Amino acid sequence: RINTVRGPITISEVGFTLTHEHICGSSAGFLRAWPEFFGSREALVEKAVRGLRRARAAGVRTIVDVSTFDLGRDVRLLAEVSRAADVHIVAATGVWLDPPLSIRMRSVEELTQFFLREIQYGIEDTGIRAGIIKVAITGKVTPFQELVLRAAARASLATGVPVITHTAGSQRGGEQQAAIFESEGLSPSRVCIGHSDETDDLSYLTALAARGYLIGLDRIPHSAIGLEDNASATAFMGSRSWQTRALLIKALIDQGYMKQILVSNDWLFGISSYVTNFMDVMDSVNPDGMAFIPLRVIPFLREKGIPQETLAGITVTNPARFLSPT
Amino acid sequence: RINTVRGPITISEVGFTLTHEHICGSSAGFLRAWPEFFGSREALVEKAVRGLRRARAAGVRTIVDVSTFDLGRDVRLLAEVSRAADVHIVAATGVWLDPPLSIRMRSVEELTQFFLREIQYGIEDTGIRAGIIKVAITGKVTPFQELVLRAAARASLATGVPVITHTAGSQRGGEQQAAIFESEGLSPSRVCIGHSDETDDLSYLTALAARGYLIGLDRIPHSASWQTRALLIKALIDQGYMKQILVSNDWLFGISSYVTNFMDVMDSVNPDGMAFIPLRVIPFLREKGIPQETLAGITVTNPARFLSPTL
Ligand SMILES: [Cl-]
Ligand SMILES: [Cl-]
Repeated sequence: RINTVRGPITISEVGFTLTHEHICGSSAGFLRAWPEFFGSREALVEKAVRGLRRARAAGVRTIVDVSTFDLGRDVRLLAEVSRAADVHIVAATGVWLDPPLSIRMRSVEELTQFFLREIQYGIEDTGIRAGIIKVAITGKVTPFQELVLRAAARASLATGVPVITHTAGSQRGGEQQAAIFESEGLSPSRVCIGHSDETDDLSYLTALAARGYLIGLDRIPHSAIGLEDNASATAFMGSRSWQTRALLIKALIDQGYMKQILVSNDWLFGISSYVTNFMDVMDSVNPDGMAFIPLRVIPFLREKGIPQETLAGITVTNPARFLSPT
Repeated sequence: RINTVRGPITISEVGFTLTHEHICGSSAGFLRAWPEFFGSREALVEKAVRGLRRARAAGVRTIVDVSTFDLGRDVRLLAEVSRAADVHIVAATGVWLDPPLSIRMRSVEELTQFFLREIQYGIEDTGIRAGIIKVAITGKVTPFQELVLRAAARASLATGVPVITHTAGSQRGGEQQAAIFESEGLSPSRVCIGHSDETDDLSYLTALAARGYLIGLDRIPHSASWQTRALLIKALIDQGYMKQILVSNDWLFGISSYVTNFMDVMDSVNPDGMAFIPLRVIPFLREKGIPQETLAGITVTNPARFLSPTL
């Protein structure tokens, strides 16, 4: 069974899944300390409920919120929004790119114990258990990031929950992450190399898929095309069109790796970890929010000739296989 | 009146005050996410209550917990420990040395609003209002630290609450901070230049004191000698600056922001904890001939004048 912020669900209940999302991108404790940065907590909840309900109308049944402790994960927020939108949310453990000292001073053994607490016992005092481990790296894996990857591998092996990654500031990092994961004996079928739609290097994508990794083509709506005079948008969202990202889905299908593909928007309903009012910039690029995948990318791939049951396999079957602990 | 984690108190209730302390040195949300790092939340509470009760029995009536959001300040922990030990605790706003992105991406105007929120409205959803602003800087003030210092001055100017600082990685640095504070129009009498016992340059400290800054001699037991640091108190008294001295331990009862089990190292060096100032430093100064009344001025009068909001 798969643990969600409302409790455990069966594989049949997962449905159409977005595998790389967030309710809010923040920092530990920040939403509780300065909710007015988001207007108010109540406003953020309203926005996320409206957005998740729109995604639900368009067919979404589950999202994976990959927010870690250091990205400000507030599981009580996740649960409130999941319940009011009536959309399943899987919560994450792990470490993103902004660990505070209390995290980045820890050893691999200590990190392993922290992840196991959040998966096996619960997050904070809530009893809500994580269903995925998120890890993020920078171009060249730092010593501390290698400790995070090894601890993630150890926690996945103990619990069966999967690991999802991404690399910042580099269009490729999967080969370096995969080498660490395999040195710990982790099966590639437990790992999603996230944000792989940041590159057009098909050789790199196919070789990872061929080893059994999941390929997260999961920032599809992120494009600053038309926002050239806004340098902060270009840096965060890139200069490649959503179509260019989506066609990587077609390319991996066409090479026989339909079962290795996971798709998402990498959206959120508030963000404080970047420049002020960046939420408004993202919203102006993609008014559809989390509904971008079902409403625009799916029809786009159908128009290019991909059969509907292959798309159903990518959006339903693959994420259920990935999330189910094994 | 002075805001504490149990509400406002009058100056006369403040009493003997330790001006630079912590209950827990951590990171935002960490005690809530991994209480087992400290054994348990219950174990940290019991340790802190015992330690504060020991300090109270040695004469302490108030501590200033200078822990900021990014040092893991948990005002509900502070309120629980304050009530159990019957020691007043003043909580802090500001920014320490480990701001997360949601803080260090912010402008001076945004940081000002955040500090004002914590002073004027309350911390998180608790209604507990900060009574001091803490700012930490490193050797050569960074552009971000300068924004923090200016936001601190602006919040102080709007509320009357004082500012305490310190420079990590150097034995001086007060002049850098003073220049920024004065450029904002902040009175030196609202500012304590903390960790000033880390230098032996007596002429540097005397010059700051003559400009009206408070001098925080507040890491005395971290000589790991403490007597030499404590003689700086007598030296500043002899220069005529008794009214400008604040003394403390810079102690805590748990710490996760450094190496694992550093708390055990600290406890082995200073088993007196927060009672080190009243049990060791005060008798040392009296034995060196400082009158009782001068010691009461430093430990009672100066902190109340500093903490009392003064616009
Ligand atoms: Cl992320
Ligand atoms: Cl501090």
